[PDB]
Amino acid sequence: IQKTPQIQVYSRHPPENGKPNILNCYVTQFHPPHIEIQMLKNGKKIPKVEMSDMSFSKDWSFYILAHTEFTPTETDTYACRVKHASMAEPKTVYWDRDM
Amino acid sequence: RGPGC
Amino acid sequence: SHSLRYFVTAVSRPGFGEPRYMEVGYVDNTEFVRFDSDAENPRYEPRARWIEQEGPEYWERETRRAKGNEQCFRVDLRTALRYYNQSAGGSHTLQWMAGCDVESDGRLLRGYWQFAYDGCDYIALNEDLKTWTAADMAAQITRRKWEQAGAAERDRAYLEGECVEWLRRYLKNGNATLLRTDPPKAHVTHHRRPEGDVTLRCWALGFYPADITLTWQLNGEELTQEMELVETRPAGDGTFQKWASVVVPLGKEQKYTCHVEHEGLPEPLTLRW
Repeated sequence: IQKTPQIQVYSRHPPENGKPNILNCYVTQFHPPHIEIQMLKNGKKIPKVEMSDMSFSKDWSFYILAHTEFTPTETDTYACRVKHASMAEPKTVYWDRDM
Repeated sequence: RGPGC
Repeated sequence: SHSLRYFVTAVSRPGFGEPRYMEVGYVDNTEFVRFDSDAENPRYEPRARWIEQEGPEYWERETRRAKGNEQCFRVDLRTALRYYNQSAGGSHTLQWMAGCDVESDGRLLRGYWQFAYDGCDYIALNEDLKTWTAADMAAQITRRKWEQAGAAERDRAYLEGECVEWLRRYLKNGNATLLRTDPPKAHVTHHRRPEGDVTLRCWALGFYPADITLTWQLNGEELTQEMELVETRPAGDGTFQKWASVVVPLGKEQKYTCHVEHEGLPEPLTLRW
């Protein structure tokens, strides 16, 4: 439709293997408000994903904060996948522990 | 407090 | 410059029932109340500990107001479908922003009260709090109707009186959380890239409020073009984080310095790798 989302995938506290952190998916500047967010560990959807900060900015564009509990390891892999009507195909942003 | 309609 | 603002959204959903209606209230751009018509038991809810000190007549009164606004927005979504002569089977969006910004003394500085349809400006109250700015012919109908009804006076009564007054009370009762200052904790990480050079990344973590400036210098000169910079993002615990990076030759890393400015810092931090 109109405004295409922007995605950041990051952890709350600095990541170090074994310690239970909290993974964040931050989605901004899209419109219409209907949006579909999935958070993945090794291509497998995580069941308990909370939402937060569902609102919009002075832009009129919507944003939302999605998070879940996780524990990073050396071989694990996490990502956030966002389906929105303004994109032809869903978009997957992988968590980089250095970003 | 908030506004109305 | 403090502020009390309310962001309201109604989203129609044909064949799925009545529109979803939501309110969020912010003080100094920090969320503290929220209403969600799709919640299990829909009512105004606290979102910060400090507002929890208000008595039950506050939550009932605001819940009463919210549920009434939801009814006015059901009508309006229908009124908007006919103005723009659109099909009735599609989803649409009506957004409403209202609030007051205040200068140090306490009385009004700017009043807001504007609407948007399907993500585009629809009608907004000018700075005079006396006239309206319409975006197309549809909102011109709304404008003259609200002119005939006297909508500016009633709306202006809120912004100059109540909004200003309650923001004054929210700041007193919530000063410790609202006006707290969490300095950023900073550090620099090293990342050898394949091209043979390096990426120096300068992190700021755990800070409040949100405003911050990250800058990379070299021998005192800011490097604003070759710099990389993410949008400030919420940590999830009320604080924020941000990082800024640059690409530098291997061996000269100690030449570059990152500067972090935040209102929690009496002096900007400086760090090297």
